[PDB]
Amino acid sequence: YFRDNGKHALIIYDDLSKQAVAYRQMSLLLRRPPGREAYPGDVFYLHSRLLERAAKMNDAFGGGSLTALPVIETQAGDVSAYIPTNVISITDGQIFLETELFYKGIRPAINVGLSVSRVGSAAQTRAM
Amino acid sequence: YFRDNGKHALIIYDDLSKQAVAYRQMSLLLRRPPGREAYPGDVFYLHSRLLERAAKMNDAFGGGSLTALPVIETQAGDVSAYIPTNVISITDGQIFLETELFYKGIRPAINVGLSVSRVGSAAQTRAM
Amino acid sequence: DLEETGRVLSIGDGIARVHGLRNVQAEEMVEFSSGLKGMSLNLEPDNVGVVVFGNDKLIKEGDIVKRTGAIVDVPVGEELLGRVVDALGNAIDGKGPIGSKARRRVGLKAPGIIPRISVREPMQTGIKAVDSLVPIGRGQRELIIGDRQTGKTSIAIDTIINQKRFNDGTDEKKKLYCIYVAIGQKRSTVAQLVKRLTDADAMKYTIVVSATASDAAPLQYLAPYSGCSMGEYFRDNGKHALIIYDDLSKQAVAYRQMSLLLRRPPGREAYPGDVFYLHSRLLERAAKMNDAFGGGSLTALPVIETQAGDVSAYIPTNVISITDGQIFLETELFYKGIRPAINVGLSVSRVGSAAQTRAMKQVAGTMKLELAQYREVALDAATQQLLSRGVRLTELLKQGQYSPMAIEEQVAVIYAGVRGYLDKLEPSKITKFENAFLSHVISQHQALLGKIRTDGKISEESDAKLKEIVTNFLAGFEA
Amino acid sequence: TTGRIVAVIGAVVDVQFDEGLPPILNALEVQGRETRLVLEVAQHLGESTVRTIAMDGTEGLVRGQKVLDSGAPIRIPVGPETLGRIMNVIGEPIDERGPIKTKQFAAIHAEAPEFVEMEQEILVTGIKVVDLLAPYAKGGKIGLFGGAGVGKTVLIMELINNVAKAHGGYSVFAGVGERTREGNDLYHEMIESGVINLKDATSKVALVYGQMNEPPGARARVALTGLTVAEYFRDQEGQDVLLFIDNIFRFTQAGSEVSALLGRIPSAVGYQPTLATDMGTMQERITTTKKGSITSVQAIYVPADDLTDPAPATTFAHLDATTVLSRAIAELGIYPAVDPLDSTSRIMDPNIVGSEHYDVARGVQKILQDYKSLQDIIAILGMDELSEEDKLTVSRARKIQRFLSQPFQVAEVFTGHLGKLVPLKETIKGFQQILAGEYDHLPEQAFYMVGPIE
Amino acid sequence: TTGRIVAVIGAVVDVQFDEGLPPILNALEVQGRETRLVLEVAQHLGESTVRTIAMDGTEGLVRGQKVLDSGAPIRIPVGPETLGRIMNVIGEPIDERGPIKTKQFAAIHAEAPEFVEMSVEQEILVTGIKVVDLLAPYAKGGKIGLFGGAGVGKTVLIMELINNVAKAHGGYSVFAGVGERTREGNDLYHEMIESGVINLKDATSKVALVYGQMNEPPGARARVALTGLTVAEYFRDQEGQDVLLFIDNIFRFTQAGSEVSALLGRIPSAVGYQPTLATDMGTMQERITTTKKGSITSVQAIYVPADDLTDPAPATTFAHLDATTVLSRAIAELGIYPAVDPLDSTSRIMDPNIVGSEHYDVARGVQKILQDYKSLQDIIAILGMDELSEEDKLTVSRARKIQRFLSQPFQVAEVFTGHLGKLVPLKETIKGFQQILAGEYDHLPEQAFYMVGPIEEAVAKADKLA
Amino acid sequence: DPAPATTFAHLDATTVLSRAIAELGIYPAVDPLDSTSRIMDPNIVGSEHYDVARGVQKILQDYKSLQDIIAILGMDELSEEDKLTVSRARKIQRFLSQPFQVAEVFTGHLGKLVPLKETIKGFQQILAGEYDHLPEQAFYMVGPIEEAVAKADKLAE
Amino acid sequence: ESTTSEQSARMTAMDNASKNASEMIDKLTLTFNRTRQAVITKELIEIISGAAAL
Ligand SMILES: Nc1ncnc2c1ncn2[C@@H]1O[C@H](COP(=O)(O)OP(=O)(O)O)[C@@H](O)[C@H]1O
Ligand SMILES: Nc1ncnc2c1ncn2[C@@H]1O[C@H](COP(=O)(O)OP(=O)(O)O)[C@@H](O)[C@H]1O
Ligand SMILES: Nc1ncnc2c1ncn2[C@@H]1O[C@H](COP(=O)(O)OP(=O)(O)O)[C@@H](O)[C@H]1O
Ligand code: ALF
Ligand SMILES: [Mg+2]
Ligand SMILES: [Mg+2]
Ligand SMILES: [Mg+2]
Repeated sequence: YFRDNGKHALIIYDDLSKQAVAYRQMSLLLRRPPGREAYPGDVFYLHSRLLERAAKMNDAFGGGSLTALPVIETQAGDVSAYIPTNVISITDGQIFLETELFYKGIRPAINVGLSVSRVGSAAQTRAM
Repeated sequence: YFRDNGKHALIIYDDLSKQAVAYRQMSLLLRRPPGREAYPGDVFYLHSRLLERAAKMNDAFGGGSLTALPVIETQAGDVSAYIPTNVISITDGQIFLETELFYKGIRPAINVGLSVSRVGSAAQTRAM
Repeated sequence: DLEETGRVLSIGDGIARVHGLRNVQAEEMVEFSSGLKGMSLNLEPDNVGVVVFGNDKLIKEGDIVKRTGAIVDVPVGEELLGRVVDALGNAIDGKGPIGSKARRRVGLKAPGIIPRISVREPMQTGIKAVDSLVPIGRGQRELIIGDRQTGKTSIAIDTIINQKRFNDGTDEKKKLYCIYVAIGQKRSTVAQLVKRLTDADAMKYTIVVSATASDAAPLQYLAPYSGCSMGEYFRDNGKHALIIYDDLSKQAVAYRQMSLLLRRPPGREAYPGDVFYLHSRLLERAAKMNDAFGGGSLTALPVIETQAGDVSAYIPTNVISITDGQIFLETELFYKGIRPAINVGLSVSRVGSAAQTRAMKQVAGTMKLELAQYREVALDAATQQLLSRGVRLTELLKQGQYSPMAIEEQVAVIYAGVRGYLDKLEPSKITKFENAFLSHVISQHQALLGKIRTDGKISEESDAKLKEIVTNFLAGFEA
Repeated sequence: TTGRIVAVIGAVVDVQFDEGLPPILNALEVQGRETRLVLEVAQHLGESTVRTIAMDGTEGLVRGQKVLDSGAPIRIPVGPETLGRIMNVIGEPIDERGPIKTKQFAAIHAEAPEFVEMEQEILVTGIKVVDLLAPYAKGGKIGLFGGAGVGKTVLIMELINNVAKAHGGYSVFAGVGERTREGNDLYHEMIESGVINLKDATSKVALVYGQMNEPPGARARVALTGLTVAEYFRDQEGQDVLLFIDNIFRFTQAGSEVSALLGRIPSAVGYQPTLATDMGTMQERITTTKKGSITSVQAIYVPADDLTDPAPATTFAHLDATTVLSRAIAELGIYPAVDPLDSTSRIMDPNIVGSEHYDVARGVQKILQDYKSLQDIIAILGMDELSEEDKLTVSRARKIQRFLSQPFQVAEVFTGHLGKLVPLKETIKGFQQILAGEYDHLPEQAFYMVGPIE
Repeated sequence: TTGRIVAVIGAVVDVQFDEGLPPILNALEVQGRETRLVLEVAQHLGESTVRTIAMDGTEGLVRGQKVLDSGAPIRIPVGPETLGRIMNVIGEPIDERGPIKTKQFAAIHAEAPEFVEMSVEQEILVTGIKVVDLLAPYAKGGKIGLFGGAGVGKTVLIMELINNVAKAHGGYSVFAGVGERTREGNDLYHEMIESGVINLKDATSKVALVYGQMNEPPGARARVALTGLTVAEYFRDQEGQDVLLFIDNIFRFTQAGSEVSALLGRIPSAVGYQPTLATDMGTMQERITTTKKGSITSVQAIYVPADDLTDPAPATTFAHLDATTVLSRAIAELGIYPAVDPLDSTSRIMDPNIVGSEHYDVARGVQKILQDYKSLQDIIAILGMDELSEEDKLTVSRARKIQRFLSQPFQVAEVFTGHLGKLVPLKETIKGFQQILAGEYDHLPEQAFYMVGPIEEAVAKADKLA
Repeated sequence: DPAPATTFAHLDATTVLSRAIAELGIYPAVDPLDSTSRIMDPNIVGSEHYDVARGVQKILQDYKSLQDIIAILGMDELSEEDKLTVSRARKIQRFLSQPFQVAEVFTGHLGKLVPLKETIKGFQQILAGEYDHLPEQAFYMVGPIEEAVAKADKLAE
Repeated sequence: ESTTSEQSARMTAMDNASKNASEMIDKLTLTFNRTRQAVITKELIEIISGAAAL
């Protein structure tokens, strides 16, 4: 609604890991075929169509925008587990948090040598 | 029969690993669908209902008892595997034996830190 | 007629279910109207399940299916020589019909215990490191194993090129007909291989069976059994054939695809429980026949591709447990310039020592011991000497591609090294030394070489002679 | 013929026909929808019903809804009119510039050239690090490796930009799992640099997008659509075409998702049982025929960084070379972020590229792997314990490092600096020198982010 | 009574009978075949149909093809007329020498010997192989299992045992080749004819051969071990005399069972195996046994898939044994042969009241020093022995010498070791390890204890090395 | 595992126990680097409590990251600061153990209950270096810090 | 003489240590990829086995 009317919205999805668990429950109980970790073959598409709705509109369309910050919970640091791999590949970048950094006193616990932003400088002010 | 008649009995189950394996055969052949590690999803209940029957009775029930020493065979020393922890999670303690101690001449080959008794000194004379 | 023909009930997942075919035999070839062939796999009370040897989109529900009356078989004979065929035996090289006059079942059981004898005639690869240290005999099964890009195929191709000396010779018993089965490889690669064989003039005695990466899985699964039956034709008629399966890793992947589509229970790495047997029945058919069965043979060199040098994985170990040894190739050896990249210590020929010429025997023995002692040490003059010989010997085992060497030349070369004529040389100069010496003995000392070749040994005289030649060559050696 | 939908389960639709069933791989058109909805037949279930995979969403479908058999597999527009346009998997324009008026159409499913229907050459990129150390060969498949956000796509863009020369300069870009934001950015850059001309017919690249938010059957088939566009150029007009596939991992995963949806049992590590034949049927079509050739650059995602994972492992059987980008290199400021010590070619040798080129390349790896040794000691013991000799290897090396850096035309929107296209000639030359020392006094800047040695 | 095939899938054939169903385990005969084709009843499906397993290939079978019930399970020739012969899974001669004219026949299926028939006598069987006799000694009439990954040395070890124990053994031997190389069956047969252990002219042969190798379909590999053991039972009992039974390789029985379990309709268990893996194994293994009537000394090679000793097949086999010899690829790659893991080979007979306190104390001391060393290795992995402490330096040097003195050149491996074979007597194996542990050779180089026989040979080799 | 991984989102505080800690005889076997609470915030428990708890976590995480270099390059190869991380972390590990009253049948020790202020103080004093002179075993299985100073005297004979 | 003997020995020692380590990294890396692959495969076979058994 804000995106399409010349305004700017920020959405946080906290979290998508749980949303995929709910979808899996339905898929398995309707007896659709289970894949890796028992997720169905369209769980990638469940997230990809949700996240491609975030966008920056052109002037003809009002200049508005919708920014998304999905949250994924990993297990024991596994960023190559199914649902995480899917949401990492879909997004424009990722902010990786790590428990070892956190208890060492690095808080926020961001691994800046591994975090990604393909947009980068294009979204910064000149002094920053 | 002893337990309920004022007497005391000691039972050894040697071993419960082989019993779980026979239970998994029967169950798969009855076409009950397997759970983890291809064992029936109630492999814990197989052993918990059995081991619960070892008990100490009060005086009104004649004061007899039944003491059990079930045996589980681990693989490559993995004491924290699924079947092994299921049984640990049932008994009032475990005696864990390790091959490296056995060959070092530490026999009985008891790993002290990983072995416990859940009755403790309540089961020892004052002198011990 | 539902006895001799039937109609497709369903198709997808690679199995065609067929109504009718009441008289079909288990394992019979059936024909679809489109022209594709299939094998009757499952006979059930209300259908026949058929494996399709090609693309199943060319099959639709209602399509007519007809018996052939014959258990799956392929054309065989000397007509297949110099040709390139698919897994069913059809020509794919554009040179016309195969003029074959006989056929043979792809699934024939291997020879039993009685018709055999232990291997005893050399299967010469022309590769110094193999012919000396991992000798292969006619009838033997010797696995070629190692990671991608280690030179596995190249060993095979040089072996095939090597046979021209015998095949263009008189002595028919020394001849060796070759079969190269390409399984899951790229088309362009097979085409490049055929051109190479053609330029080396080795195609005239080779059959190429191809089921490449875009061919349907069942053809890739079948190809090895087909080539094997083409090789058996020589084995049983007093002749000798050599078959290369390049490779069985891809054949087991094609088989796992078919099995999973058939819903067979996946095991280790999701392979079906009969994946060992897939290979075992195939390789048992390479054998050496005693004289009462004509004295012929079928030698096999199956190829297995490892992942990061892990020879303890399921398929590798399966195949190691079927063959009579193996030639292990390693990436580290390759990168360092140890080419061919053969790990000597880990490689083995379980039955080939009995089939190595005495001549090679009288020099490979000491090189084996000398490399055995070296392998320990890689100051102190003694261990330091071992080091020296080991470094020179290793240089001698290096060899380029496409120039498989006659055995008497290999001996002449190994001789220089184990007799010490190379010690006072720069490690860097052995190769140049070896080429110059070989052109020399080849030009100026044919007779001596002809001798070693003919006698099959190095006489007391040939040894004294050779001592002189090498000596007088090392003096004038300029490098 | 016209059939009826009998089942809808997400992206799988079962369709029943009274007469004549559409063979496997045929395209069915659903009737009564605002936008075209294609179903690809995957199986014949028996009882006259076909199981299909949808190429777009299936919400709103009703049991009983009519469906026409196109009488063929998915067909798309092929010809020069595809140049400068953006197309989806079923060949429809998605750039909003109206119809794609070609004179022909082509099936996206096609057998590879037969055994009889098929030497080595070299494809000049104008990118010094590649043309020097790991040059591409026309007709081959090149894997492009690199962590997220390192520059793979930017590199794809420069390659499309530089190719506009010798053997022609036509390109097809297939975006498998294309992120919509990026498909907008790639389009705008192609227009900006001129490779796409919205005014005339000089466009040199056709774009085919299989977007992330599309169903699995659309993402699995878009590489084939892209491949079909290219086959026209090679076959009907005798060209040496370039096919960009970004990313091939998502071709594999889309195939693994379709297999799972059809209820097939997964293979090792969760991949489809048909992993190798799926890869095989696509790749084999990428080859040199007498009529010409198709060279392919394929961005490859490596799961968990395990090169033995089945997906990269199967893909590698089809590659002739690689281009390996590196984050550690990008973060220290060098673009393109190529690791000069990890790129190779199934065919880079003096017999092929010629002593000169060869020696220049190989001379650069020794200096680099030599400078790498001295790094510890320089940092720890100080950049002084170095002998006059070793001290020399360092300055030469550091100088070569930056000469490997290059400002890209398509990178102008980022750095604001001009881009440079460097001829093999000017590349080979400049690197041959370094050793010499003609630049020892020359500082490490007339070397960083420059084109020609001069 | 006759039936008709209603279904065929590989080795599994369904057969419908209009009158009299054949009971489970009966052997049925397929009509219209060039060579005898047996179907063993496995199940009653209902509707007068039974499910069976073929003993040979099913290519060429047609639905409706006729089948007769033989009225009993597979029965084979047993007795003195099997000696010197080669039979297959259904008891047919596969040596081209004509019929096997015995007086007796025996079913290949039979109930195991009951608890009351068990014998409890334990006596050592000396092999002359140092590592086996010292650490995990074999018992006469006992069960011996040789575990090993592909190509690590199980067959070579079997052949050395035949050569050190059998050849000069009172009674008869049975060798059952199960799922291995036919050419190894041709090698064995020829070698026994060359030595006279098999005589094609007299009645003096001492071994009966039974084969069903890796060229056979699964039903034949799943039953061929029963054929071999049936021959051995007869000599055990029906003569009461001490037989040697060699099986190479019993894992192939369990592997063949997993190929058909799928065709039989079962839900798979762990690793894709048959759910019945352990009870199938048990019903076969419990017949391979010494009883009060007579003794069987059985030696079974046990393949280990992907080198994983925890795979359900090798793992379930451990309980069926009295002595285990475990071979390791890592050890083989260090050039130590036989490639026996001295800390994973065990014996129920390694008790001081049986082998005496000196054998027992030396074996326990060798194992303690080798485990102590293994434990140091784990902590030296990166920093070598320098950082190590001189006394630990002494555990290392001794353990290294002991590991090499466990190596030994076998008569059947001379081609690979380039060393003549050696047989070391029990008392000398004990003395030599006793001496090393006492420090008597702390001044000899390691290399001297490698590939020799008795300890006097290490000493010599030491001088030679100088 | 799915059961416990799904339970975390329902809690406000978690106490995670570990067999690897139990095995060393450290009871209660609480993993101090995986036990969390919604009220562990300086504005709720105050900055002193908050700062000591984070300093205890930091030293325990730094010790954990060094253990596998100590074991390989030896303690002597460690900096002096790294040596203090080690001795103090190992003392803090033992001070987190405690004799429970319901666990006397298992420890052979009388149970102890330690007031919040005494807990904060004891750990702040160890981190500050006040007890670098006492042996490790003094902080094992006691209640208040005064009890460790007294055990150190006892052990010193 | 001692310093030259000391430094010569330390080099050689860290050299072996450095080679031992790289070998430990290869066994571990390969252990890691094989285990990661087997966990996914194994978990999936348990899912399918339970699914098909209904
Ligand atoms: N002896 C050799 N000397 C030089 N190059 C070699 C040699 N053997 C093989 N190669 C080259 O190594 C590459 C890999 O060889 P190939 O036989 O295809 O390995 P694989 O079949 O194991 O993948 C090929 O380009 C081949 O030409
Ligand atoms: N050659 C380059 N010059 C400057 N910036 C670059 C270059 N390549 C990449 N970048 C920066 O990195 C970002 C991500 O690049 P991209 O090609 O999308 O990475 P990848 O495809 O590897 O994920 C770009 O948007 C830009 O900010
Ligand atoms: N005792 C041994 N001494 C030397 N080499 C041996 C020995 N045992 C095995 N080997 C080597 O291993 C090869 C395979 O051994 P074998 O017993 O046949 O394997 P398997 O365990 O598969 O039965 C032998 O041919 C030989 O080269
Ligand atoms: F050859 Al084997 F077990 F590998 F007998
Ligand atoms: Mg190859
Ligand atoms: Mg990108
Ligand atoms: Mg063997």
